[PDB]
Amino acid sequence: GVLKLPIESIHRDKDAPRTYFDEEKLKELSESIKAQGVLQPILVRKDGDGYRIIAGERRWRASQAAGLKEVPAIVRDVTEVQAFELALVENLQRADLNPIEEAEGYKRLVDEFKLTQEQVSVRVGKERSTVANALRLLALPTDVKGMVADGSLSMGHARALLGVPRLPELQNLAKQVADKKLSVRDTERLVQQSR
Amino acid sequence: VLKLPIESIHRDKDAPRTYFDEEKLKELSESIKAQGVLQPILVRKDGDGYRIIAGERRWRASQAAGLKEVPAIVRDVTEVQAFELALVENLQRADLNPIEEAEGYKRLVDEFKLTQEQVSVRVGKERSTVANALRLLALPTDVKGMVADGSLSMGHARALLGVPRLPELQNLAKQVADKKLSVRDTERLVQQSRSS
Ligand SMILES: Nc1ccn([C@@H]2O[C@H](COP(=O)(O)OP(=O)(O)OP(=O)(O)S)[C@@H](O)[C@H]2O)c(=O)n1
Ligand SMILES: Nc1ccn([C@@H]2O[C@H](COP(=O)(O)OP(=O)(O)OP(=O)(O)S)[C@@H](O)[C@H]2O)c(=O)n1
Ligand SMILES: [Mg+2]
Ligand SMILES: [Mg+2]
Repeated sequence: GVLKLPIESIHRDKDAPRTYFDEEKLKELSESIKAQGVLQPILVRKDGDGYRIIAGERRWRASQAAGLKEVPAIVRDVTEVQAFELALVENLQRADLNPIEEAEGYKRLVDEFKLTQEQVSVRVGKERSTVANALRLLALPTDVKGMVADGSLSMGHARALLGVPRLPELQNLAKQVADKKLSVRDTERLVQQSR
Repeated sequence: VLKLPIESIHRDKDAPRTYFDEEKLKELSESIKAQGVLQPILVRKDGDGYRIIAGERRWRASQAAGLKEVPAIVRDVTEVQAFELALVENLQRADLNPIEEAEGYKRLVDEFKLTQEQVSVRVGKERSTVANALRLLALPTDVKGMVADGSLSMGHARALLGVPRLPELQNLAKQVADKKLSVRDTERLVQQSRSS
């Protein structure tokens, strides 16, 4: 079952599959926990006199940084090998929102739920500039946004194409760009050449 | 540990995700066949059942895996609160890099004495994904760091694995990055190195 465990009763798996912990992203996670709490319980197993993390070390670290004293958890009675299988599955079996889906999510918070970009930043735990730049993508033509969504155009390519004044030109330059895997720098030059 | 009947759960028609990759859903389903659902889905009471807040892929993949029930957490929230939760669940995550992933498969094989096929079944990943990831670990240390930080794609790395001698491979890898060579250009340049 999902119970609240004292944060100090939980310790990390020194053999966790993640070895790099990005500081900035851990801070984004902690800000989201200040706003929303921990949405998904961490997985632990009894270990020593407390619990060893199976999956959820970032949540545990970020909860500490947010000043929480307890964390939602599920206690699993599993072997070492199955605990490691679970650690891998938890991280590997996921699909992120694409950039347009993310942007449209912020847009709904702004339009339907009447939040400012700053308020969105606080509720979701993202830098306001991340929210602002995501929303700017939605001004792209439908076909261009589709290319950002399926990854054929990076957010950097899309940002450069936002400079084109004419929507037909934008569409024309985007076709040339993504077709040739043309570089962001070369895309910026093309936009200049167009205007 | 709350399990809800899978038929009592329905999707949020306004969910943030519109695109559902079928290959990735199949992998998710294979992982559920082996491990169950690790992460309870978040739901809210709706009609006579429940509306998903976060967990539509888990719910669809559980159906495909033949489960009759899914672990769930019932949240009593407003619509704006439910939508914020849906966004945060997806946006506040950090993936393992490709070398961290490959080293995980390696530990299952070397330390826990699994076969590659067993790794595939237990983690829900295609046979070839596991094999290709493990092959990355033969790369030199500096080239492995390029894969880890995204400078070299796994497709580039795979072609570079054809280079027989390590000094040539490291030289070629820098050219790939310096010159932003496609995978297919990288293959060309590897093939020539093989001719000598
Ligand atoms: N307020 C929040 C924001 C995010 N999350 C969930 O937190 C997990 C993060 O996923 P990850 O970045 O992989 O970190 P994690 O903890 O699993 O460490 P670890 O063992 O891999 S090193 C994902 O499920 C997110 O929906 C949450 O519950 N509450
Ligand atoms: N056997 C497994 C394999 C994966 N997972 C977790 O399943 C979530 C998938 O994450 P996502 O790909 O975003 O799919 P999801 O369901 O949330 O739909 P949704 O509302 O975004 S559209 C992540 O936490 C994974 O650790 C699990 O619990 N059991
Ligand atoms: Mg994780
Ligand atoms: Mg999700």
